[PDB]
Amino acid sequence: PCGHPGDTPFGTFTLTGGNVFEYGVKAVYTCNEGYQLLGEINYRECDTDGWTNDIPICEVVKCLPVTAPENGKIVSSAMEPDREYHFGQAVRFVCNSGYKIEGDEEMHCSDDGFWSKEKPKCV
Repeated sequence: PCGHPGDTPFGTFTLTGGNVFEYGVKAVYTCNEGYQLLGEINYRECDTDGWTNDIPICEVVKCLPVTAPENGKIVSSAMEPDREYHFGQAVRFVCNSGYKIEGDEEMHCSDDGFWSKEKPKCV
């Protein structure tokens, strides 16, 4: 009777209350592995007027732009002209002339919005 709130490519949505698009049901959106919700609103509630809220914002998980190790640099500097570090992206690093990497050379962006590998050193 409400219809269908919408569905997000970024994530998923679930229906709480009636498990359908009936009156009184809350379409609670939930992001997927690699996405996070943006904003406080995560749900749409079907009132007699229809769905109250709109489709919430689900943004892709971005991991903060790593600078570089001390005696090294980033390998994954290019990929896009936009280049945000989204989930799935592996930031690989390379050490300069005469330096060897202390940790591992690659770091992935996980759903946590945090880097999976630690920033390695070049010593």
